[PDB]
Amino acid sequence: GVTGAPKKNTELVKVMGLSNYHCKLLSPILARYGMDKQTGRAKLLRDMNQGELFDCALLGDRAFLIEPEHVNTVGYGKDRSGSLLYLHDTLEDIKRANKSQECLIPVHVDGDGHCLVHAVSRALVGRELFWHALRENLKQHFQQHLARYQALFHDFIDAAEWEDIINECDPLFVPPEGVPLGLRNIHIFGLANVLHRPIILLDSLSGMRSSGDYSATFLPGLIPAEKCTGKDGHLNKPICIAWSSSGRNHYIPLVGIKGAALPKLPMNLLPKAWGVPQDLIKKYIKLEEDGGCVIGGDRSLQDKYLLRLVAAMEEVFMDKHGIHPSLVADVHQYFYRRTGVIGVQPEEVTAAAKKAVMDNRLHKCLLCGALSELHVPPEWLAPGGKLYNLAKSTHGQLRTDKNYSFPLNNLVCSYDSVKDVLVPDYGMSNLTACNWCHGTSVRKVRGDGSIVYLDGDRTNSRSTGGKCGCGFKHFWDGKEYDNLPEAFPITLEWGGRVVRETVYWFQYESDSSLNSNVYDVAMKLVTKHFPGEFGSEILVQKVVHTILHQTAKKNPDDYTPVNIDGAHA
Amino acid sequence: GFSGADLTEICQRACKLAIRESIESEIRRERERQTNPSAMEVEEDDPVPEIRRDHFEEAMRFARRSVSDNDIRKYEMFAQTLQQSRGFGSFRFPS
Amino acid sequence: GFSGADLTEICQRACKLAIRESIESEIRRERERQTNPSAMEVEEDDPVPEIRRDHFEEAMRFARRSVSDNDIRKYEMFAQTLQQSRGFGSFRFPS
Repeated sequence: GVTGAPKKNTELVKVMGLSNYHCKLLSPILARYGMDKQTGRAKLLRDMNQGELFDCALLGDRAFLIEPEHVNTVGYGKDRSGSLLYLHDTLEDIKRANKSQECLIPVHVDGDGHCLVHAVSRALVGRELFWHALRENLKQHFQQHLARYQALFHDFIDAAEWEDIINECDPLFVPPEGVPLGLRNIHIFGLANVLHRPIILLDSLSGMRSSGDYSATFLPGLIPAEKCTGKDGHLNKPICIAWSSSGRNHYIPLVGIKGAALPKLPMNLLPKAWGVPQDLIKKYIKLEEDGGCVIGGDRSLQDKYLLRLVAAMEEVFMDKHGIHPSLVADVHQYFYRRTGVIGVQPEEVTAAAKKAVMDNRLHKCLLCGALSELHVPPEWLAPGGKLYNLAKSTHGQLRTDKNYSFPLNNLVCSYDSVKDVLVPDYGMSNLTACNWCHGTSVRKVRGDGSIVYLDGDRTNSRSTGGKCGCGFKHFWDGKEYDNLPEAFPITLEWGGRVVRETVYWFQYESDSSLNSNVYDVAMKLVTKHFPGEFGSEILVQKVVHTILHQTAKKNPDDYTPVNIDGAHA
Repeated sequence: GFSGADLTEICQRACKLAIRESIESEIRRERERQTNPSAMEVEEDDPVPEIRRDHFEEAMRFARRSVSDNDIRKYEMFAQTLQQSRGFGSFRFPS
Repeated sequence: GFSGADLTEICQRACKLAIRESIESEIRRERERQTNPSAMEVEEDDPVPEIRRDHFEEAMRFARRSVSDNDIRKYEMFAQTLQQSRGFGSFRFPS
């Protein structure tokens, strides 16, 4: 099965476990939440008084630096699309300015129509985590300085447009039909002012000599230069962005390479100012003596801290959404992406998958990792449905006191008198073969992200060592064991009563404390089968003497694990 | 669920931990004094006259349970055998 | 995995391989010197005065582990049960 696992989309590719879609499920909450240095718990910005919306002015020192090993990643590192050929004319002077070294690169960004702030967030932290604050506070920044925005653009922009311009910053507001898929440069001007940082939008060599001002240097004109410096007294090195196509519909960020030379932007590739005097290039950019400017920077945040922050948001995301954002992401890929629709809203996937959470309708494949669901349209159980017809000729009348199990669908349905529908308890419903690869081992997924393993189920956690050969950990009685336990029966006689009971005897555990201890195994059985008998302490001695004589294996490596179908064959 | 005979252990194993800390410091003091016999520093009254909480905070680490839980629903189930063969309290003299 | 009484037969059976050699090299010397009873240069002071490594090389060939690994389990699974019935741990007096 070459195609039994769909290729992971740019929003779904997880770099260091981080995917764009997953970050999209955490970025809007970052707009009013922060990470704690002591507990690691998320904290509302109301308590740490950073405003209701995340102040992006602190992000002026943030420039993404790409590692060489993560360049090849689709959707995270280098974009593989036609923008690679597009910027070569610009890349001719990008490289040669820094002595013929690749210092500034295009970066792939999700094409959901809000890539402009997605790129800017990727320009700042390289993730889709700080983008959502870039718009909502920008709308407020437009409102606060609208009169000063009017001072420049009342003769270039219609007064009624500014009410629509602030509507452009709205997160999920879909503009009316016909609007080109992309945000205007007016946001970047505000964003450059919001970030207390210059922003540079590039184009090809033809783009610069094109008569359009769509490639320009966005300077923080509304913010004075002394406020446009970092905490060290130095001006923030600008983040750079580019046009990703000749149609001008997707934005890309231009970032440096982590550990490599700081990119330098030559004067011919440094575009003119956008809406502000040209002299502001000297005032707002840390300019060099050779006529160029330094791009990127070294005051960047290492990916180690951001990993906590993503985890710091998955914390509250438990309480707020009742579901895990990665669990939402897989539901998106396997059921929403199953329809082939590009651009599905993350919110709909979050809320609807909770229904699968509540009834345990998610059944995850244990071999290829496919997340399968036992989804049944409501009319299939209503009159006229498929399973509605079977109940009549297979088990007679619709009985309120009789449950209808459907082995073909593994649905056990009761008949509710008022609704005249057969109601399967999807907790009792179990997928037996995957609808992606027909793997027999397909198991439920809980809302906390925990998979409902069974006895003999092999978990995805790596085995640190074991005779099993499977290389993965095995799950047992609520615990994770490196190996599967030997089993052999026991024979109990007390008070004349006789019991068959099978004894599972773990051995060769990497951790010493998890190995079986006979004085607990023996006591468990007698208690489990003879609660409250007098003189059972004599029975335990007889039991212990048996197990020891049975586990006395001549060769210590005589390992004959339990025979469980599917896990091992 | 501690027995009546495993609180007579907690109250003794918390004495050995104050006996031992007494002979220890009694001996260890004579050591340093003989290291500096000219120090002349004398008339030291006592290092530990008292059970001194943070002994019990340590004796509780060796405190076991005699009768396990199953060893209680063995007697408590025997009481409800002597009982449950009674209960005529409904009896009432008429008029 | 050697007991305290299986290291006392790597240390006796390493001596009965010196008694043997020093009681043979005496006898063999006696029949030897009857070839030259007039030699008058006989009676070497000591043929083997010493336990002399390359005996433990041999005595180690008859060294038997008394307690098999399947019998040391019965004790290590007892003492671990005296523990795990202990450990009140987080016990801490107020304030």
